[PDB]
Amino acid sequence: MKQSLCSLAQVIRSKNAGPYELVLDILFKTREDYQRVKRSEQLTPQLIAGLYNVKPDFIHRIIWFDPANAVKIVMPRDIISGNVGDNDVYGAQQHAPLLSIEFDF
Amino acid sequence: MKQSLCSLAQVIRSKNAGPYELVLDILFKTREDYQRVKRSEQLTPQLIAGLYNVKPDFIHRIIWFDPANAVKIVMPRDIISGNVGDNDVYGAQQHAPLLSIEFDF
Amino acid sequence: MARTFKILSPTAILGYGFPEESFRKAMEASPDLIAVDAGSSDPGPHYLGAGKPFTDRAGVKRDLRYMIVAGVKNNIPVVIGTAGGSGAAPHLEWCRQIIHEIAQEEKLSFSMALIPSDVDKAIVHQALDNGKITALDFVPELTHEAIEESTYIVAQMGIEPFQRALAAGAQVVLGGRAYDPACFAALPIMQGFDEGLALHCGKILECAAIAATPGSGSDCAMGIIDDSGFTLKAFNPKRKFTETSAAAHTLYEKSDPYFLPGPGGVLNLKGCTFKAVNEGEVYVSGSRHEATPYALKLEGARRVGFRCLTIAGTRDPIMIAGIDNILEEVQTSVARNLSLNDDSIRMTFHLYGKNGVMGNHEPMKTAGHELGILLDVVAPTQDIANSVCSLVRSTLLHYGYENRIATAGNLAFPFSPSDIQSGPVYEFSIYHLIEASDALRFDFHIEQVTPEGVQA
Amino acid sequence: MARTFKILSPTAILGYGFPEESFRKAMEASPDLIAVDAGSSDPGPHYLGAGKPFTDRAGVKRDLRYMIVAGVKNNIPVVIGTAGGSGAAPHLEWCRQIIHEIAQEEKLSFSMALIPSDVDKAIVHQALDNGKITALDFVPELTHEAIEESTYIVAQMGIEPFQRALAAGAQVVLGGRAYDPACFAALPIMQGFDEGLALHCGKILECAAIAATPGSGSDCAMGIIDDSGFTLKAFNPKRKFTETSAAAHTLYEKSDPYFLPGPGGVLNLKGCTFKAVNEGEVYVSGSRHEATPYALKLEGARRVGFRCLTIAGTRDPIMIAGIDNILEEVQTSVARNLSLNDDSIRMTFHLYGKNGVMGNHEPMKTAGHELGILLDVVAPTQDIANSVCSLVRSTLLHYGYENRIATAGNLAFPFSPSDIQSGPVYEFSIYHLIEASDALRFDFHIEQVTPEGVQA
Ligand SMILES: Nc1ncnc2c1ncn2[C@@H]1O[C@H](COP(=O)(O)OP(=O)(O)O)[C@@H](O)[C@H]1O
Ligand SMILES: Nc1ncnc2c1ncn2[C@@H]1O[C@H](COP(=O)(O)OP(=O)(O)O)[C@@H](O)[C@H]1O
Ligand SMILES: [Cl-]
Ligand SMILES: [Mg+2]
Ligand SMILES: [Mg+2]
Ligand SMILES: [Mg+2]
Ligand SMILES: [Mg+2]
Repeated sequence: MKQSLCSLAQVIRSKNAGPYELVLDILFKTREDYQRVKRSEQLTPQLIAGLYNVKPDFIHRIIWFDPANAVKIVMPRDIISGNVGDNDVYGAQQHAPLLSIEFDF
Repeated sequence: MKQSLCSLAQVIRSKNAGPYELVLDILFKTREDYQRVKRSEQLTPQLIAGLYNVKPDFIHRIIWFDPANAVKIVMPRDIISGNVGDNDVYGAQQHAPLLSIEFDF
Repeated sequence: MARTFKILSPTAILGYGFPEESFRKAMEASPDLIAVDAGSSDPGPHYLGAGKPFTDRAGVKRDLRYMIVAGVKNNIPVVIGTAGGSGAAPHLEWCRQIIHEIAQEEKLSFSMALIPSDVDKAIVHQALDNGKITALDFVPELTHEAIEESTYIVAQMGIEPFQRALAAGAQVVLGGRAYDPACFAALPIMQGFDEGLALHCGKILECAAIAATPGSGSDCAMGIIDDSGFTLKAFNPKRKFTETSAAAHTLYEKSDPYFLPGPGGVLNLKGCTFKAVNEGEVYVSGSRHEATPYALKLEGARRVGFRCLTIAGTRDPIMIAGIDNILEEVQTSVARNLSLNDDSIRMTFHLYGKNGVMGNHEPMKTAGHELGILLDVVAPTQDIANSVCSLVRSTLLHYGYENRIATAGNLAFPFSPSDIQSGPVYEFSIYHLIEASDALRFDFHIEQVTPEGVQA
Repeated sequence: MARTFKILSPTAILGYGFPEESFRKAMEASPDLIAVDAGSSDPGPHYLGAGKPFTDRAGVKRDLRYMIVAGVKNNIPVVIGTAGGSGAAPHLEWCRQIIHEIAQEEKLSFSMALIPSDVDKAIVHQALDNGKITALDFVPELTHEAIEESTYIVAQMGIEPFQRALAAGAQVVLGGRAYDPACFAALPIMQGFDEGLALHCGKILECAAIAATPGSGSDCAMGIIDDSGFTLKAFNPKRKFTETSAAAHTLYEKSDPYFLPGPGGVLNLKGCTFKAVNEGEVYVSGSRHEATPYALKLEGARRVGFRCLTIAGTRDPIMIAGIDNILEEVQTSVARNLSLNDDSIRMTFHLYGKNGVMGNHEPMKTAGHELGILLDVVAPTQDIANSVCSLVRSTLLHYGYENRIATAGNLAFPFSPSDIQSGPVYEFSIYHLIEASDALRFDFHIEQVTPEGVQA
């Protein structure tokens, strides 16, 4: 069987990092779960890009923050916060695609 | 034989009749089908009231307009058009419960 | 009368527009009358109460340019009911100024009749005490306080005021609040065509091509009245009149399709027939009219407070599933923080995607993957409405609901600023019949419009 | 010499509120500083650009009354960053007047420092030409035109201006736009506490109880800095700090949790640790601060047009299924009817219940039973935005979509009027670093507030 991200994470969320960037934070329930996800090499830009309907090179960084058993995904907002046509000025409700993630482990 | 109202009706709609009343119009493609529905006595205030989550006595009138092969259901609006708390000032999108109606012929 | 009378209705409400080609083709049919409804009560009480149009000035001016140029060029009267959306004095003056601008831009000169429908409060007060007011179905009993606290009060005129203006030679007739069929029917009736058929034809034409199929609120229709019935047609190959579309519009917005009441009588449609004719046209026959003691319907609205609102989406399934309780907890939190002890503050939520349209009557009890959360606060002052709306917004934004995993914020706002001050809120206060009297007579005034303004 | 420094953060943004009991319990801990963030760029560019608050005046006043009464009564400094939501000159003045009113009503006298953050356009023009401007990640290169067309331009101050005001004796420090951790860290740093610990503590405290769990934008938090770390606590038995909640707020709103840049240096968090201690508290250690050449972040916005919007639901499954094509056809109709010819007229739809929140990134491709249709038009003038929005609204209301059976109208409006004019629209225009210079030095000025005002 596969392990869902939801079963492993305490926090799965989005927010702006300034008007030009969207960050996704995942904080894991335990260090062991964080290390097994990190070791698996399954949380890739290709995976995130496909979930968000963006090209992999649109994902700017995936940062593995060891002190907090956390991963931060950073991508460019394709609509600057507050620009005409925006959907989410604060960048606060863009996390849902991450909820479908399952790890093959 | 179960037969859906949708398969028989050219028009199924709501609109205000002034600020205080909601009317539901059902117009049939054929006189043959209108008469079959009318003579079946299955389109009752009890049926409509249950579909709309109101008491049978809330239904004011069901009017069988033979020259148009049409039936009109009349109810008071429980929120006067434009009152604080309204959901549909023109009364234009209150028809959906009728779409589930099935007759037995 | 003799042979036929052709009525062109260009659009459902003046200002909604229409294809230029449809209007051109309609004019090639040589109408005897260009008539249009310019207003309605459906858009709610704000427009009458605040004296504002629900239609667009540029749209109204655009549509009227076509109509007035055509009417004046071909000696066809142009008749408009419920000028300016609601047909009170400010709505009538608003449309009158548009027409002056058209005459100055197109270098036209014509006579224009204005027919106000405003009713002074003293007349209504006196009629109430004299037993001459009757509430319509489900309308509360009128009180003196309701009269006094209303703003503009108007009466829906019937055919007779239009006829007097037309008989005096008016080339354009700009009526205040009017019974919709009367705009269309007044002229053919004074020329000898049957009152029942003319009024029924006016009813079916009242929204132009909404009576055709597929419908449009922005396309032309014509009724051709003869001595035995009337023929209905559109001027767009994409649209047709059918027995169902024409009968649908007889039922449109009425509480009894057999009996349509208005000022001076009731249309009795028990003996009607709708019959497809030609290609894409319908012939209607058998309509009749029953005179009644003459009475007029009054409309009025009153101010009830001020509104501030915000809109924002949520995409989180835990928040969506728990949303009803979350909103209750947010309201409790705000009441405590601002020490709100006012029963006259009203907070309303619309949860689009679950029950925003039907409220308690929505049959589906579960939302999908997304909700649009619309919040509005109505309070006695704009400042209070703003304060409550702002605190609900920021409290909901960061509310720590049970099992939350998306912990940086709960709401996707489309706009900066997130809160929108929408201003005064009105509610209907008068919707009542009044017995006709000399004091309620609608009198016309004709002015001569020229390219340089009104000329004495 | 004190071995600990206690910082009370009352609420996430000044004005968001907090339970009176939480603040009372926090004061019992005898803080050495009451500090709060009053502003943010997250609410979007309207607030800086138009000079307006995203918080509520009554809410800000309610919150400040607790804080200033407590600070003056206990000789505890009160430090506020990004006064008035955005921290430009009008926002600073707005918050300043609120404080004067509190002093009058509470019969208090105290010294207050004002630290403006406004930057004259000439300084930014000169810095651009001199090569002293750097764009942050993904920000467009700055141009002279963008500088000239912005309105208020502000620089985010660091600890140093706060420290100078505090050293001068100010009991209340009201700073303009400011780096959020600096509000909290300035005082302990000048008292000798570790820069890294103090700034990291300020970062975790920047939103008060958003760093606790369950979180709240409207609840209090305290950080206690000692010689070896800092401890975080809440004051609500329903909330607590956990290792995850505190670390989450280290990540909150940042592009790289290992390196948090600000004016004068970078917080290097590679060595940080989070340790649950006692009951519902967390001890944080290992934070390091590394100096960098001093630069300030500038913020600025420019007006791009004017907006009018409408909101309405649809409940019909045929309309919902075909909505995307319907909206394209409605826009085409309106453009032809109004003869539209300006690519600057932008019509935006949000379909709540389908893709209102995520747009083209929404993974779910099918709506449910209901949509909330939010339409907004941004145009070069308010009159054009109002006119296009009106025609889109009435055209969509009566559009004859394929296979339509609900033929009397397509939209459920919650409000009268249906259209809401929302006014000028701004977009960010400056989000760039500028090298420090004498001309960019922040000045403070102290005034003596009394119940009668500020003399002279
Ligand atoms: N004199 C009257 N007597 C009775 N009912 C009237 C009278 N005048 C108006 N009404 C009522 O008000 C309605 C007005 O409809 P209409 O003129 O089509 O207005 P709208 O512009 O709002 O569509 C009529 O259908 C009828 O119910
Ligand atoms: N001097 C600076 N050098 C580099 N980046 C800066 C500087 N000042 C501000 N920033 C950036 O701007 C952000 C401002 O964050 P913060 O002060 O918390 O603002 P907000 O009030 O918008 O929450 C920082 O996290 C950083 O990304
Ligand atoms: Cl303008
Ligand atoms: Mg009308
Ligand atoms: Mg009508
Ligand atoms: Mg801030
Ligand atoms: Mg911040």
